[PDB]
Amino acid sequence: PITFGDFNDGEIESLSSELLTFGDFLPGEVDDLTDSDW
Amino acid sequence: PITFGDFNDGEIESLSSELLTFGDFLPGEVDDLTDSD
Amino acid sequence: PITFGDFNDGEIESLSSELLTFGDFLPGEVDDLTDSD
Amino acid sequence: PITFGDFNDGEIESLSSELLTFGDFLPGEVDDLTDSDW
Amino acid sequence: MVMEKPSPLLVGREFVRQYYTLLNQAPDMLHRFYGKNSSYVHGGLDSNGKPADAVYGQKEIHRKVMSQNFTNCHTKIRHVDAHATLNDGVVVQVMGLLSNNNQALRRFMQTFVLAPEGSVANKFYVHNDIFRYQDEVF
Amino acid sequence: KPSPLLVGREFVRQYYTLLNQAPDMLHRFYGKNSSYVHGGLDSNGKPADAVYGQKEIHRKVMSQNFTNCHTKIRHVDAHATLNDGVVVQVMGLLSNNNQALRRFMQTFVLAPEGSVANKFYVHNDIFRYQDEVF
Amino acid sequence: KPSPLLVGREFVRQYYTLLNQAPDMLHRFYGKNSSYVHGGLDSNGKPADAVYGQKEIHRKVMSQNFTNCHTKIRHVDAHATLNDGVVVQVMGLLSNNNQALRRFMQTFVLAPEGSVANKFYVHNDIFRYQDEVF
Amino acid sequence: KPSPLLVGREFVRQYYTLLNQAPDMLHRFYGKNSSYVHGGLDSNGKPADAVYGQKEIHRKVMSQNFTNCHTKIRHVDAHATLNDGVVVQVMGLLSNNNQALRRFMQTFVLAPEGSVANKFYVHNDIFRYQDEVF
Amino acid sequence: KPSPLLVGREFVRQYYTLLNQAPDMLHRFYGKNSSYVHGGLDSNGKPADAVYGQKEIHRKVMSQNFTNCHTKIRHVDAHATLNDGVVVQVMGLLSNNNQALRRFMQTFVLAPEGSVANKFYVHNDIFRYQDEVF
Amino acid sequence: KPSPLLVGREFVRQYYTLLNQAPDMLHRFYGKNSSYVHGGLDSNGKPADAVYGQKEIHRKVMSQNFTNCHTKIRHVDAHATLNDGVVVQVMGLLSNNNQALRRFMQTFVLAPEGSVANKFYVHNDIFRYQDEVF
Amino acid sequence: KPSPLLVGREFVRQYYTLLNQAPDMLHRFYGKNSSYVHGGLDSNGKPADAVYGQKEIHRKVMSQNFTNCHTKIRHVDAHATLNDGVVVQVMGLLSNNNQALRRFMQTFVLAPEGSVANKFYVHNDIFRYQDEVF
Amino acid sequence: MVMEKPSPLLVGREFVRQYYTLLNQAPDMLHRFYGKNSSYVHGGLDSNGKPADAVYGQKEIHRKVMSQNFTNCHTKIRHVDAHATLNDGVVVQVMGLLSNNNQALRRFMQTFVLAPEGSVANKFYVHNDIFRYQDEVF
Repeated sequence: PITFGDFNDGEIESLSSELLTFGDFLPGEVDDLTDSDW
Repeated sequence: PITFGDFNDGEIESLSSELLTFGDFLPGEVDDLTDSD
Repeated sequence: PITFGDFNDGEIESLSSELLTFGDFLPGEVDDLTDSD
Repeated sequence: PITFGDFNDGEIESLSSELLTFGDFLPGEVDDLTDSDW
Repeated sequence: MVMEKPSPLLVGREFVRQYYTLLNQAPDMLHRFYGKNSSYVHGGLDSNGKPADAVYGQKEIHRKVMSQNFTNCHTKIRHVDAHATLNDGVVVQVMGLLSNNNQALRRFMQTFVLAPEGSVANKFYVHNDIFRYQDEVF
Repeated sequence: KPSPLLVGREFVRQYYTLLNQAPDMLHRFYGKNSSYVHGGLDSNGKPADAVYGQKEIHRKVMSQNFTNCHTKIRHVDAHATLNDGVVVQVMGLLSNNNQALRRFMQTFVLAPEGSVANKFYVHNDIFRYQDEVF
Repeated sequence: KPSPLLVGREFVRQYYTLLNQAPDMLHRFYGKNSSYVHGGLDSNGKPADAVYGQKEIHRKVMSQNFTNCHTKIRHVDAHATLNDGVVVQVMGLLSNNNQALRRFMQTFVLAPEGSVANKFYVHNDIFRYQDEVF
Repeated sequence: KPSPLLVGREFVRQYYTLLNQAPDMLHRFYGKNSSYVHGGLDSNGKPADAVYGQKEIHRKVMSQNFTNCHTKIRHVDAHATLNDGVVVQVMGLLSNNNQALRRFMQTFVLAPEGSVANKFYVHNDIFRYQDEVF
Repeated sequence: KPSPLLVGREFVRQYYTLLNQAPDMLHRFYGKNSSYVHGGLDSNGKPADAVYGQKEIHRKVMSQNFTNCHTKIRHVDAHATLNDGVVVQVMGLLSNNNQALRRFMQTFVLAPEGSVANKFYVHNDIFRYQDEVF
Repeated sequence: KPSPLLVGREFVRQYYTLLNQAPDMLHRFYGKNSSYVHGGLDSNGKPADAVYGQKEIHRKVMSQNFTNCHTKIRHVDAHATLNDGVVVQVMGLLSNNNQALRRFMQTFVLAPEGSVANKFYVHNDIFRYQDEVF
Repeated sequence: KPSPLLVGREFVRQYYTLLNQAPDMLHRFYGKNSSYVHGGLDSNGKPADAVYGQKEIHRKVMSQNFTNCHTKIRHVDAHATLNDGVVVQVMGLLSNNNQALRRFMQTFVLAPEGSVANKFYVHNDIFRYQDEVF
Repeated sequence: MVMEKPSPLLVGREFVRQYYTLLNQAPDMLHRFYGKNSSYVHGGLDSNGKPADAVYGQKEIHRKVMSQNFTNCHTKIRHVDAHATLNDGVVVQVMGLLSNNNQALRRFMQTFVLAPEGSVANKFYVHNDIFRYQDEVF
């Protein structure tokens, strides 16, 4: 349980662990519609 | 035997091999694909 | 109180700090070691 | 036993492994005499 | 290992890739990209000679998107250029070729404006979409 | 039998034209069990692992997102290698999406086919940028 | 008691992650008597003096207005110091608002909180762009 | 004594095929005291300076680095000139790096080599696009 | 069967050790049928063509006259190839006669002897200094 | 009580004069359990193992073998730190044996002594060139 | 009114103490419309250019980068110029970067600021090493 | 890990370090740095006013080394410059300060020539040593 500053444990990864997302599609839920291709 | 510069008859005509293909592409299919597109 | 530029009274005099020492040296022995060989 | 060319295994090592030495002082014997301070 | 956040250029390129891949594969799901106040115009031509107007919503843009059959569409992107704009939004400029129903590829020019959804970090929706074939205008 | 220089030059031309025009059709240059790096770097800041198999090569090629990928060929050297193969070293510049041109090198190993003569499938494709290492 | 190397590495990645993503809460790193300097120049060209205090650090951060700071950490070296504190020496490239990367040199000094185990705060922050002072 | 029209056609087909195929071996067409002037590269590209000799001609050709330059010849005019020379004026559409077709004029003045009969070398080579002038 | 990555790394180490420790026996790495080019220029400016044959390779090495060449291997990448061969792509800095370092790009192709296990010979050697061609 | 800036500047002057004159006498600057990570490259190349204690510090200094090591102090920053310590970051140029000047950073953590006031011993000394990293 | 000799002596001791101790704030002795000519190098070391203003004066002083400079003052002459200004001409030995002691002259022309009595700023500063002439 | 047999500059610097450390501690072993054809002169002054001549061997160089009774010698190298020469040898040029028996530091110049032994790789011996104090010359 290593923390820096006054930040709560895991708050740093909570804030920074947001994958790049577009529209209403979930992350990784737009590449699945285009499998089974060449 | 009309050649130019340091050329004799044979070199660039053999250097233009239209029969050579790569992958499953049909001969010239890649060329046409690039041209007019 | 004669000073030059923006200097007030004796800020450079405090800067001097001849009594500052580091390590095991006696005050000023490093200076004496280097200036005159 | 990975080899290249007509070099025996370890031929390159034996050849290129000698360390820089001076006079006849075996590499290192000068270090002890040298560090004879405290 | 530093996570950072995506740059506007990378965000725009990813959106272009995602948009055109989804359009090529599952056009019916395209409506998920837009939002409540999302304006959309896609190379339209009314029965007058002037380019068609734009839709301004969700249900009617979905209706338009079904109105264009949009089957086996092949897209070929020649130019994607993105930049940051107001409210962390990204303005994107796209040029390339588009072909629907396996017709001849026609030159298209498009402008996207993506805006953040707000509640979810790193989530963008297509606030604005302006697409025109430069064959029914030029 | 054509010159190794001939095969290398023709393949370089075809590859770096098809890369600009139709990058999605690059997967048809390789064959089964062919190595294709081109990663440059990965999530852990290391040269990407090779992807084998036409499906994997196509997936990685599409992930690279080549848009108007301009190529500036400075040098192409072709030599004959084992099993009537050709080894091609291509050095030059590359610019994706009309960005700044970056120095690159690429090694192609093209294996032939006992069936069809004068047909080559790229057995090895290794790509690297100059800036990512220097 | 974790290794100071790991402590410094984790702090470095967290600090630059927050310096890019959410620069508003960067001040939460520092403490009451913390010092901060991030490479400014006065009228005469002398590098800007450091500021002290958490609130003054927050003010200086806002004045710097870091917008989408892309950073590449070339080297980090963390080591033990007084009161189990850690000194971190970082070298790398940083660019705000997506202009070109600028070479930077940095020193962090982190002190334990003495109340919560494995807790650190930035006692000292020294940052200098290379081109500014060299 | 080959026909001037015949030698003009032979040279135009040979030169453009080699240019599309092997831009590196383009210098072979020239020799000593040969003037090569093209579109021109500079800080702005407007000043198109003539270069002489195989050394400079190859350097300039490689600097222009034609890649898969597709040429569609629309017209060729060959005529006789002094020293039994041949002057060739060519119209066509040139697309370099898979750009759009652009109209151009290439005027060649070919001189006989003297030693070998029916041998010519490019003594003067003036290239000028259409869009950049008009 | 050792990994091609280790095979290429070991060969790179040995080759760049013998480049300066004993360039006399560099030819022992090459086989009878082997291509070699090490970044030469001719009068016309085109890069020097490769030589073939072990004896010609040795003569070319002697003409190059490597004197205490210093190497810094920035990157090396080896992968599998025909007949369990290995293709190695290396990027680095080479300094000749203690002079300034020069950037270089190289490709080795190593083919197994087929006589004894884990023995390779340099089928192909393509070396190119960056400044000479770029 | 002297200013942290004063102590840092005086120590910088004394250190970079004694380094030039009597490098063997640098061992006295430090004390028990003091880190001295000045170094270049190792088997891994990037990280240098710290040496603790005057014994290892003097041994490492003699290994570095400074001769007429000229120092070019571009900038010095000094701030207060734990237990009334001083953290000083000094950036500049270094030239050993009258060679090419190389950009460098050094971080000192001047720790005080409880027995006698105004005394200081270097608890942490971290040195890193610029070229070895970028 | 202070004595011209007294103010000359005070300025010389203060100025050389500042130069030896903290060269960074050496510019504080000057102001606006002050001329500073002090050796220097343009391309060969011979072209010496005067600089004006605190900006340029500090930049030139930092370019010179005096490190530990022991200035042994041999002689000082102070006199009364116009409008109650003071002219100082100083002889001494200057050793920069712990190099050999070299003779020099430094002629100062000091002007009163006007607001605060017994306050002067360096209006003109002409320095010349004796071993540059003769 | 390229082995990369050492450059002449590094070889010369290592030799200088080893020489002026061994001389500082055990100057008796100094004889081991030379060979049969080693010429050596070390800032000598004969009973004439002219600089002393040079020894040309091993036994007499040992004798000479004991003759100047080197002890508690403090040496500070100010400049070392090494270059390659004939037969893979290295020519080394050194300047600095030397004090013997705890006297005052003396300005000194020196020129070494190191040659390979021949049998053992990366082994050198001092073929030539020319050392002079400036005051005995200037």
